[PDB]
Amino acid sequence: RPMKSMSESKCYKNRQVFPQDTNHHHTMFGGTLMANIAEIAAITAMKHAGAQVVTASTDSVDFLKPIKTGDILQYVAMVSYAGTSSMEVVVQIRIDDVFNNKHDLAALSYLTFVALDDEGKPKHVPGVYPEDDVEKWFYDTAPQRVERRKARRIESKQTIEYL
Amino acid sequence: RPMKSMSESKCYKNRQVFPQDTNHHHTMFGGTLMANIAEIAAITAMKHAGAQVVTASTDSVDFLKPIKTGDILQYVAMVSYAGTSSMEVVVQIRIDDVFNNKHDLAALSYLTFVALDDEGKPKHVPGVYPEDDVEKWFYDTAPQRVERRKARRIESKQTIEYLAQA
Amino acid sequence: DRPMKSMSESKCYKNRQVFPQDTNHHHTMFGGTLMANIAEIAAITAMKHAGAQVVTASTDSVDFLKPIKTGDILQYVAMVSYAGTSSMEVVVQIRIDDVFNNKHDLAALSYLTFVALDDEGKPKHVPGVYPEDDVEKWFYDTAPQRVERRKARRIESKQTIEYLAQA
Amino acid sequence: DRPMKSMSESKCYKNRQVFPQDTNHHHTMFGGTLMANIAEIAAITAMKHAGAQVVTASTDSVDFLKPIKTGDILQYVAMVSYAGTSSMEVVVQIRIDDVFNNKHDLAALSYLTFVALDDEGKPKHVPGVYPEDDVEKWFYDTAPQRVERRKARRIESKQTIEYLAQA
Amino acid sequence: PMKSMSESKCYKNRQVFPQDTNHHHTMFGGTLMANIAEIAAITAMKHAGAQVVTASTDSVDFLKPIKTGDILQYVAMVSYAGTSSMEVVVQIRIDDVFNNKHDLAALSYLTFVALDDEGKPKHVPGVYPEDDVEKWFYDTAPQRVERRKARRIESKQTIEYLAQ
Amino acid sequence: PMKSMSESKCYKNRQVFPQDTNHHHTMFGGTLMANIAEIAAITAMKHAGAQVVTASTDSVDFLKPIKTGDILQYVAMVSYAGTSSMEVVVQIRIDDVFNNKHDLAALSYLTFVALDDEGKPKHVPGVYPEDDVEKWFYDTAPQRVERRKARRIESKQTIEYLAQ
Repeated sequence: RPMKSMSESKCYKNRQVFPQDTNHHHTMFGGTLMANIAEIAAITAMKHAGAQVVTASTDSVDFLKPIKTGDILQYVAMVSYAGTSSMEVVVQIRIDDVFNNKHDLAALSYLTFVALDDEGKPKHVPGVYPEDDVEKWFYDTAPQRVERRKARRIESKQTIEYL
Repeated sequence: RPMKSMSESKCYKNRQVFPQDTNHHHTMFGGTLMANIAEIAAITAMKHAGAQVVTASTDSVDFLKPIKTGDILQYVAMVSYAGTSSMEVVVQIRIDDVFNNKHDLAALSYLTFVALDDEGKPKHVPGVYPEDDVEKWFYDTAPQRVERRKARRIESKQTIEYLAQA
Repeated sequence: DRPMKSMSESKCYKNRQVFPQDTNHHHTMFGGTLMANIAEIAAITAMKHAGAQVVTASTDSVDFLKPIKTGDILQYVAMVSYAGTSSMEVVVQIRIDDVFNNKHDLAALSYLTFVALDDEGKPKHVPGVYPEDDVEKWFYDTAPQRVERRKARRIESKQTIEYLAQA
Repeated sequence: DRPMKSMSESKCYKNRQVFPQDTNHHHTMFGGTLMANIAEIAAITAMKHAGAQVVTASTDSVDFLKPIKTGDILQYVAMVSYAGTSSMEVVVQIRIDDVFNNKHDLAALSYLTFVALDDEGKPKHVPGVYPEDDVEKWFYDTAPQRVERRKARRIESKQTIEYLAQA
Repeated sequence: PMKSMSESKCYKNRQVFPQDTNHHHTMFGGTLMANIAEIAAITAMKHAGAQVVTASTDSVDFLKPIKTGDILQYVAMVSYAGTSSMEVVVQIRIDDVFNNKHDLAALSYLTFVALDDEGKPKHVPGVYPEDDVEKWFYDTAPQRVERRKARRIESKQTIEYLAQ
Repeated sequence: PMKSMSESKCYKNRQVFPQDTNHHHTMFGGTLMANIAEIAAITAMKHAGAQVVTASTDSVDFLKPIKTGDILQYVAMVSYAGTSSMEVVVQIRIDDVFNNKHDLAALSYLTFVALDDEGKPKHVPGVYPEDDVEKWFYDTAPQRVERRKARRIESKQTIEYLAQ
């Protein structure tokens, strides 16, 4: 019922790609990218929920452009869907070319968080609303992802129990 | 048409959960788990392809049970589906209780890799087959995941194109 | 400095949670980790502003004002507060972000100086800088005294170097 | 006698690729990084065998047999090759794995000693160990001489400590 | 109670590995400053004989670029001792082992406060120089201390202004 | 041509932080071994006046467990100089600043080979002790070196057995 804009809890992270973050080929390790994604996303989720949160799942990570040593990265995270106690966080990862001022989308990720109280049970969260067109796009496309995620949870119980 | 068992390229990783891998709650940071997952899965994909690989996508990571400091983790990675040039890798993450000989499934992840030749174009990979019941389960359930992953890639393209315009 | 940029144009952010690895024995953030992050974010702001590769000439100061504990959420904000011919003062604010009551407290404050370099590695001219809001105004207005101070300190350092060189 | 465990039962694996951060300037793996990974995998194997918390008593040796380059894929295999009353010798084999030609070469070899501890921090009896194949048999058969040298080295180490306490 | 600058003098020899560098094959500054902070904290603990906290980094001057595979020697000592506070100076040298050379690659000044168990400021011993370089750092300390006190005052003004 | 054990002696003071510890608040053995390798490699380079490679870790003895917040002092020196090879001994002490005490927490012996530009074995200067402790490591070194060479034979047998 109480609502927050997607911008209210929007978090940023600017990082330079150092040799330690890459492979022998000068390409950023996917694991490192995902670690950063998880960090920034968790912070956005805490901001939105105004509470501690736990990562329920990584719903996807798409690697669109290779990231090279010395690149400057901008991570942008915001909530695109608010369930009863849960939040979908969308993270955009862009390559920032400072010499000719271009921004290129290098990766895209969706994660799901659950808000938890002192006691550790699911806490209700505020809803969310977009204010500009990009925000509007992620918001409008949230339902498809939520449906698909539910089906995939079904399949996961089948698999876990088989094991 | 050349084939490999899921066992042939199966890779293991045993790690203990140390304070540096944890958050304020003593729980393992999700990012660290995902980094290790990516690492072990890439190696499995290389073994199978007998070639260099690139991560196309993380199809999912399900966090099923929380992991505490001092837990012993076993990551198992194997190929569950082999397309023409692509591989689905499944990673099981288990908590190994050595005091009570149990393994409990703590996380489950699916990633997609593309094999590349020296020039960097997509390379054909061998097909894959299961030998035991668990391998059989992951192998049999792979097609559903592949169909859904294709639909999701279509929508992802829609989103990318939209951000390109806007 | 005739071409100009606002302090906002090159403003960089960094949101990070304080994990055990970032701490020391006392649950406090190690100063070194803080300074490493500060260096990274400031270097990026300087690159954005200069539109060129940069080198860190000096860390002019880091003031630790409020202790930072594990589980705190930090927000690093970096921006250019002064632009010489080829050099830039970057100011970094480090705030403790309380998400439970939506407050911010300034935990640390840092000033660094960068030089822009062209492909030869020679000093490159940079755009000047101007403030748009009151905080930006504060740092911009107080920058000249810090710059004067940095220029004196450059001399003192060259000397410590020669004195140690002879002996 | 006592309960026994096969060398295979507590066998632990670790597959890791050699990335720039794990390297020295030469593009060769840093010895320290290798020893860290070795110690890590070895402790887990020892824990599995003892079914208890363990402490590292000593690294008995690390032999660097083949240089390791960036992009090499390593397989660490760890197993208990000797079990004393409360102690375990763990042997770690480090192999370079070549996917292109499907061959394995022994790049390093290490022997460590662990002591099992119960909740009190007292030495706990551990199960004995037995081999099932030729490789396991080899490390098992060659264990006594190594255990002997570790013991002598414990003696002289005592000598060194006592000498240094005096001076 | 007094101590010489040498009594608490600490050393640290470290090699510059790829993980410590930037894209330029040059040492990442942040890493340098982390090492500086660490060794300085140790020297401060030895002088104070107590727990310390970093009050400020007063300066870090990057004088020569540092490369991968270079060997660094960090030297830290107390150059000024106030009532409860200590200035630590850190010299960072590139140690050329092929022909016994030392080149000063970086120079840093940090200020620490000693804290007793209550977490309150603890009195520390004063300090005295014994050789020419120790004397140099000692004698030139007052300018740095005055600078530090003024800068703390201005930091308080900034905190006040940012609060509103 | 000769060098004293002190000439190439290297120091390292480091504090034990949570990230360097296992679950019991105790320092991870692996981290210790990494630091030992680093400092020993530097000492070997100074003595040899050349690039070096680690041939073997001859031993690491953990004598005292190391806890969070402890200050460690690593001391490395050459205790033996062969034709092209060097034994380096590393002492790891716990530095108590409250009681001006040093307790030996760990002890390690390593072997290095000096390499020329192309990576062929290079002759190194010999080594000599000047005080009693240096003399002790020097005098006890030959027995350890014989042990190392023998262990190379045993390793040779093991590698060849694995080849079949």
